[PDB]
Amino acid sequence: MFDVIVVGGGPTGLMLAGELRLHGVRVLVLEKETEPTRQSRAQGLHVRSIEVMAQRGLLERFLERGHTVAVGGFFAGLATSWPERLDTAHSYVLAVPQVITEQLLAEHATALGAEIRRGRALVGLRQDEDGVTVDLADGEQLRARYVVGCDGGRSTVRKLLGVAFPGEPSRVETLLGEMEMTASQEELTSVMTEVRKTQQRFGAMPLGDGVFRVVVPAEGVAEDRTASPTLDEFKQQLRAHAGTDFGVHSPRWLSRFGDATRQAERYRVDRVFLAGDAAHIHPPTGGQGLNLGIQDAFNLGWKLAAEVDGWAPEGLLDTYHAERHPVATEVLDNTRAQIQLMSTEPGPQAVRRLMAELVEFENVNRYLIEKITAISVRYDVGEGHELLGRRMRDLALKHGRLYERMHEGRGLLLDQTGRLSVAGWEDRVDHVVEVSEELDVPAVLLRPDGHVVWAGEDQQELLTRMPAWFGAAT
Ligand SMILES: Cc1cc2nc3c(=O)[nH]c(=O)nc-3n(C[C@H](O)[C@H](O)[C@H](O)COP(=O)(O)OP(=O)(O)OC[C@H]3O[C@@H](n4cnc5c(N)ncnc54)[C@H](O)[C@@H]3O)c2cc1C
Ligand SMILES: [Cl-]
Ligand SMILES: [Cl-]
Ligand SMILES: [Cl-]
Ligand SMILES: [Cl-]
Repeated sequence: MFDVIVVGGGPTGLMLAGELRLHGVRVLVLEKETEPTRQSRAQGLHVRSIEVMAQRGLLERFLERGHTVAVGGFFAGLATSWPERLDTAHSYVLAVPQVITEQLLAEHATALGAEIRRGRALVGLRQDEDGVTVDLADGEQLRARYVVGCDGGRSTVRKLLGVAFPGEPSRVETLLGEMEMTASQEELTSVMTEVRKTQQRFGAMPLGDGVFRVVVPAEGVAEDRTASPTLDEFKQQLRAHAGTDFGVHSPRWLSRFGDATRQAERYRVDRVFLAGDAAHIHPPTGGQGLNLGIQDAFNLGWKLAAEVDGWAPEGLLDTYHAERHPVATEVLDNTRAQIQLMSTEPGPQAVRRLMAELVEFENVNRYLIEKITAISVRYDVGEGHELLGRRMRDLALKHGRLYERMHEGRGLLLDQTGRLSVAGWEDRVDHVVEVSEELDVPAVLLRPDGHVVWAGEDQQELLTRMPAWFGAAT
């Protein structure tokens, strides 16, 4: 038997898979696809995920196989400027194909001692009070204390629990594909930049592979939800929205995605959880899809490992739903807003012209970039300091950076005084004493995910909030 079984080998499960191994947890990653899809779906990590990959040391290998981007135009394609006061030390956008992201997270989680069987497909599941049982299409039953569903929008775990997927259906179809075109490099760059003024969900991305990532709107609503668009369909759209089919020489793949904004009603059913697209689907606008799943897994693994190790507080697991569900709503909302700001109708365009006036304000631009990147995500932890709930940025200390002490996923107590000490939580929380000109407060208590639950200077006050998130002393 296992401690935790995850269902899904995407970036969400493999992040959860490694976040458990840090604490020694028997994890099994069940993945249906035998060969990982080369269909580059996403295109990179935003600021918070980059922060996340640094708190665990995986950032060096992400920058080797991607490149940084510091340009504006993420909110509804309102081309702007990258802000200059982002409250972070990783003020850029990383451009890594999801295939490489899946690869590095798997190679890391594998190297952390995590079974990942591919070709296994969960067909049924049921749970008692002592664990959860899992039936596969081949016939193997599996036992685990906790099962988490990280298996995409059409999640099988979600449907086997009765968790509803309420929201708005897909009403704006859009076509996408990686293909060559019979046109001069200048020919694309002069037409795209020209027509974009009216249609804002249209453009071309060369990724070096000689071929181009081209997205073009679609007419109507596809009923099949599984019918690949013919090249002729793809060509007619380019002509109807840009005037020239560009002559596609050949497609490597053609996809058709919608704008459905659904979100699971419950993130937890006793011993079964949901994370990633399995708990929330939404339009790709803003690049928050993959970043949302990584940070859901980054919210749960240390809580799930806190329970299997038998030191988690009472309602720790219940907060996974109570902290990550409001994030998906707000993200599902602005995607609804960004899609609206791209509508061709006279109304939406008028509101687009209005936002175009507002993003000229430095604080307004900073406010939206802080929202797409989710660096201003704040949990309700408890009354107190202005820092409670928010994540701590990479503070430059006397010796080294802050995100260098957080690799082993342990709770951190950054002290500037030397008169603090945890007694009875050494087994879970570390004690880092270092100076930082960036932290006006004397001390900060960080959860394994960087979110502050206490910031101050009194120890008797610290002795209150230590057990509420780290358990009773030894
Ligand atoms: C056109 C398009 C463009 C996108 N662009 C971006 C972007 O620019 N930036 C961004 O951040 N996000 C983007 N996304 C979203 C991104 O693809 C997802 O958010 C990302 O995959 C989330 O991680 P995941 O592991 O939960 O998803 P998934 O890849 O769907 O993980 C599901 C895995 O579990 C497997 N599985 C399914 N059922 C079972 C079962 N019963 N048993 C075992 N295994 C099962 C699946 O086969 C799959 O391998 C885009 C999506 C689309 C469709
Ligand atoms: Cl490693
Ligand atoms: Cl469902
Ligand atoms: Cl006008
Ligand atoms: Cl202005």
